[PDB]
Amino acid sequence: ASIAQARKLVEQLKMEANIDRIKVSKAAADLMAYCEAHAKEDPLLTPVPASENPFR
Amino acid sequence: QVQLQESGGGLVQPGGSLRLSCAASGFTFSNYKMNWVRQAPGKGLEWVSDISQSGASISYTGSVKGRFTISRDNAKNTLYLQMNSLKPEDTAVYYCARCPAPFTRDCFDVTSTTYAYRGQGTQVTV
Amino acid sequence: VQLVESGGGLVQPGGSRKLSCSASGFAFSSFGMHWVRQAPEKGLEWVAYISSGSGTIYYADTVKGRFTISRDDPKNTLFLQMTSLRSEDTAMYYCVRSIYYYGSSPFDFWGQGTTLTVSSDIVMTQATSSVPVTPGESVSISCRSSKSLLHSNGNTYLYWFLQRPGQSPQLLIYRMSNLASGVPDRFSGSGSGTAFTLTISRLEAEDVGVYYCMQHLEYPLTFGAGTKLEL
Amino acid sequence: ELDQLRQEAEQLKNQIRDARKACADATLSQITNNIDPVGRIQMRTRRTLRGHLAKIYAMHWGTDSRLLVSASQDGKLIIWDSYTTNKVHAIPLRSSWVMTCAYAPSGNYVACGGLDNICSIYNLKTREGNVRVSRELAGHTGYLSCCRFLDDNQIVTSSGDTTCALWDIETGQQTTTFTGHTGDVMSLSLAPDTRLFVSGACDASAKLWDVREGMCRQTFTGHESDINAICFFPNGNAFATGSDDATCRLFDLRADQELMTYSHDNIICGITSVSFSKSGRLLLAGYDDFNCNVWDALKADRAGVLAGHDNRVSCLGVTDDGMAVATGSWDSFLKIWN
Amino acid sequence: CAIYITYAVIISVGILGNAILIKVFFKTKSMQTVPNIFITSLAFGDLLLLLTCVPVDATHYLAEGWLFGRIGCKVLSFIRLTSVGVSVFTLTILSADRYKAVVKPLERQPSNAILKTCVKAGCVWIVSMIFALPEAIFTSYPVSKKLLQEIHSLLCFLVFYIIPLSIISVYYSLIARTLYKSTLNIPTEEQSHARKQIESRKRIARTVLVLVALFALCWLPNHLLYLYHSFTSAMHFIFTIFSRVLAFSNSCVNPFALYWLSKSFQKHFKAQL
Amino acid sequence: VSAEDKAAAERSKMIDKNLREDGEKARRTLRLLLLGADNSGKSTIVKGIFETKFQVDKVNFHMFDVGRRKWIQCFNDVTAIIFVVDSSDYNRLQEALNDFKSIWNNRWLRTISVILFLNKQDLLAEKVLAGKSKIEDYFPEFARYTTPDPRVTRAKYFIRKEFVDISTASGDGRHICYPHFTCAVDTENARRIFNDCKDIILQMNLREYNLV
Ligand SMILES: C=CC(C)(C)[C@H](OC(=O)c1ccco1)c1cc(OC)c2c(NO)ccc(N=O)c2c1OC
Repeated sequence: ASIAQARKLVEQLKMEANIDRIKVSKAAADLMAYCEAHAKEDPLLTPVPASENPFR
Repeated sequence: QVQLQESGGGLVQPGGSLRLSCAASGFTFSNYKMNWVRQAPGKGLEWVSDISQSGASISYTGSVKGRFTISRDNAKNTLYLQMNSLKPEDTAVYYCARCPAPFTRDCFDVTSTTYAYRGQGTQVTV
Repeated sequence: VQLVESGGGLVQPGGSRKLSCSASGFAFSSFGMHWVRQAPEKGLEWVAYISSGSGTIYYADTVKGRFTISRDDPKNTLFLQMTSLRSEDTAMYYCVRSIYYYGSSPFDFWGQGTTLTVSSDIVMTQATSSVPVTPGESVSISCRSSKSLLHSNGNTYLYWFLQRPGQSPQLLIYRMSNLASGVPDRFSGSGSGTAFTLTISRLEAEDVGVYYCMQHLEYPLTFGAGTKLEL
Repeated sequence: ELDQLRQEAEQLKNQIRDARKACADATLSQITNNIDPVGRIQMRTRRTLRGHLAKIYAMHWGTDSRLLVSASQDGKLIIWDSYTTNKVHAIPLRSSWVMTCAYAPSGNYVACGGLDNICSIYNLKTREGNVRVSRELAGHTGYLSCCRFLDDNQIVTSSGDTTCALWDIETGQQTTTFTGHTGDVMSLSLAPDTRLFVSGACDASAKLWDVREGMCRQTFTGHESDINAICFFPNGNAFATGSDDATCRLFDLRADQELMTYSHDNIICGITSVSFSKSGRLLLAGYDDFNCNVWDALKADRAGVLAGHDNRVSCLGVTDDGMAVATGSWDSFLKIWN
Repeated sequence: CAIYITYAVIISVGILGNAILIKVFFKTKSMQTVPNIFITSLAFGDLLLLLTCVPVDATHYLAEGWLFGRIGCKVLSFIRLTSVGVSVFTLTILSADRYKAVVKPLERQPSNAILKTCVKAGCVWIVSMIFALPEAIFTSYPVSKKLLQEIHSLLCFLVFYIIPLSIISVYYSLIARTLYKSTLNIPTEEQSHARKQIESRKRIARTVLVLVALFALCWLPNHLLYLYHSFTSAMHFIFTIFSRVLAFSNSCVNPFALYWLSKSFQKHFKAQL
Repeated sequence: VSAEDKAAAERSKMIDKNLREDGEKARRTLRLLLLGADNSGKSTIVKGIFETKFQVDKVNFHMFDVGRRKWIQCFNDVTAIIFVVDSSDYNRLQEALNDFKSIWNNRWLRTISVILFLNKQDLLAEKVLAGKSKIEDYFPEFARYTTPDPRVTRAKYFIRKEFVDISTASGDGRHICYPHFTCAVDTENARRIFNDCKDIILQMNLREYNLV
């Protein structure tokens, strides 16, 4: 029946509710930090000279 | 989160009238074509009526043609189904079903067993 | 995989002899097949090559115009027709399979070999020819090339083969540093463009034999004289 | 009672929503308001990979960043040497309804699946010089929409029976099954540590699973329709989803909520594929309007368009060192962009 | 000089039609595939024919003997003849290709045959140049032309009006019969999908027969005049100019047929212009 | 390029040639999607995936019966969709009409013609002759419907006209529906499919040749 499904949904929601969450500002700052730290080694973000391009 | 809560059902004598409301949240109501789906006791899902994005194109199943009126209010994100002269065979649970994708006219899987964008449903009995 | 060659034996000078090799245990149609000689008390020598589907055929400068290489894909058979055999074609003829795509390992499997008895290009100098050694002692086998084997695409086409006493050659290292499948991790390859070194960190009783170096940069494939490690 | 269970479920949903609202201080746009704009991003087709005679549903890059495998509805898997456009391998398929393909991190195996409900593992490194099917993984009750190799012996598949599974290719048995989606799971993405993965389904939600344990850790909602694409941020602390409401969204695992929305007013077609750049600064999305857009993931401002396909763009990938973008499409062509 | 207005109008209409056709080819992505290759080859041939026919009117009209050099008036005649040949031959090949498309529809082929059709168009151009090679002398054959002129006239009339007209007529008659017989297989009743196909296919067949008749009636007078001159004023000059006008009138017809038939081409023309 | 690169390119060219021959062989077959329903008898029309092959007039046909918004997109390049409807049962007729409308109006099936097989006409004739079940109860418009045994003829024409109205309400000629009447004993369904597919391909050629 659907009673078991409802119980499983309630248990999953309860398991999901009691977890630790950081502030969204911290997550945004971390994404910014990763993007600025790895920007140099991104060929698509900063195109490489044609000498080192393997798809000339 | 896409949610559709149905209200307005109840018990009414044959030949009576009802009005069903479907308050929608979690999606932009205007771009979607809404439907009305009912499940008779002991039967599968049946498509009853639908209304397009603006309300220009409106269709009904032949069984309820001329007795039920569908309408939507894109300002209040509410879907309606006016009921007139209820019949003994009209008793069922009425689901408010949303089209799977926006800006589209076709609506696959609306009457499926486990459609994801359908409401919990309200019980209309006579 | 299994390559068996037949058709060798005594041949009168100026005569004709046909060598046939039967391939069993692999997709013979997808492999290009080579022929390699080895005169008695001498190193190996590439003879001919037929591509997959017989599209491309090459011969050594010392056999071209007399030897003819052909394959029978439905029968999984490789032939070598020899006409006007003279008194320096006496050798043991090896059939070699080699498939070419990105990352492949050419010259991976070598045939058993059949013996025949009668009566400009890159030179690969292997310098030393015999080096005594004891088991458990690391050995380095050096190599040299007239022309740089490194290509503009970054592949250094040097191949390392080991011929154990009384056995066919076995591929040890492909394209200079790549270690062939089924080869112990002891073997290693190095060298930039002309001076190559073969490293064996630990020497076992099974590592004795003659080690050969081959260039695959240009189609006149050439071998070294060979270094002999003995106990 | 069913009513009491529903009330408890909706109370828990409200509690989770309130916790998410409390955890939100400032949007990602406010934080990245002073960031210098990425500027116009122009990519030109370096290579055009021809040879498929039907629409391409999937592609996957090799870890060497040079070899890629592509799946097409003409029942062929082709492995391309993208540097020289040389067809390394052409693999005939038992079923021509393949809708996913994968390349093992070691490069020894490829996988595929589709309407046959089976994932087939193919051995590329055989002593016979031929590509043969190694294992056939049966057990899914719906079409396979994605598959990703964990190692040479472990693979994760997402199917159309609203389940994701982890397989043991040595014995061909479902080691663990991931359940909870109420719609067809359309794609999955593995974390860099390969301990968690995220799957997007047709219920307009994505879930984060624990491979070792086998239960959903977090559920992310916010999309208005079916989710077709998903991919992890390079650091593994975020992911981006592509759905049928003509929108891409970025979610953060630690914040457990939405971060940014990648939508434009004159885009009404759904997204079929999503992938990040090497640094995560650029987000590339394939659309049904035959085009691919490049999004400044930090600012949600479109950076470029990868126009050049004349049909629906179905697959889209970026090499492991970020040197190229390969987009296959329904016109049976693959293109390498730089 | 009341006839020069018609000459200028016809030349302008043909030039603009071929220009808009080639611009639609080279600008619109949708209208660029294997069938359009022969259409645009024909458009190029038509442009060459019109632009090599206008100089004759410009020079040899009134008290102007020759303007260009002898090499000029030897290259211009060669280009005119090769344009005529390529236009007529591409008409014949287009007729054949359309016949294959319509009467034998299940025998699909064009998926990567762009190179094959390109090399076929190139071969058509080359064979037109070869057939225009006998005109590498000078008016061609000034004197001592009673047998060579006669045989040249006979072979030219045959190759440029009998064989191509026969092929285009037979293929287009077969197309018409096939389309008329296929009209019945359409679901007929239950309109808005069936009657539309019936009307479209009958229109295509009618346009096809009209195309054959227009080609024949347009190209007959010029060959008739050439044959008469090879066998052996006021009224003759008018007849000559009318004959040449009719001969190049069919050129304007080539883009107009595709404009009339395909609604996509109609919309492309209305957008580009 | 090097010797190994030359041999790799030669192998790639061999792969290209084999792919070209495979595509040439596979392009001569016509793929059809069977999209009926339970009680429609779609299996008994032509005498995971239930693939059935038949050939008439030296033309090969491949029919695919999958056993929906997402996996229906794989079948956008099929020659036609074969939709089978059980015309005897009026209860499920509206569900069949809704299914036909959904297939017709789909974004990825908007260029595919549909060969509609209104199956079980004999049972429909028996039902209308019996008179126990009235089409007017399920479809009110049949009461005020007159055709352009007459009762069976008007019942068949009304049933077909419902589907035709659905099909012609949209499309603008990009695809058309080919209605047919089947009794589940008729052996000419393969011929009907072949003729309709030939007409579909003829119209496709006319479109792609700038003739329509
Ligand atoms: C198709 C071939 C014809 C003969 C009709 C051909 O006509 C046209 O191609 C044409 C195109 C547009 C209008 O007409 C043509 C060819 C000729 O050369 C071989 C000459 C010629 N030789 O130097 C001298 C005088 C000609 N008299 O005008 C002349 C000529 O016209 C009759």
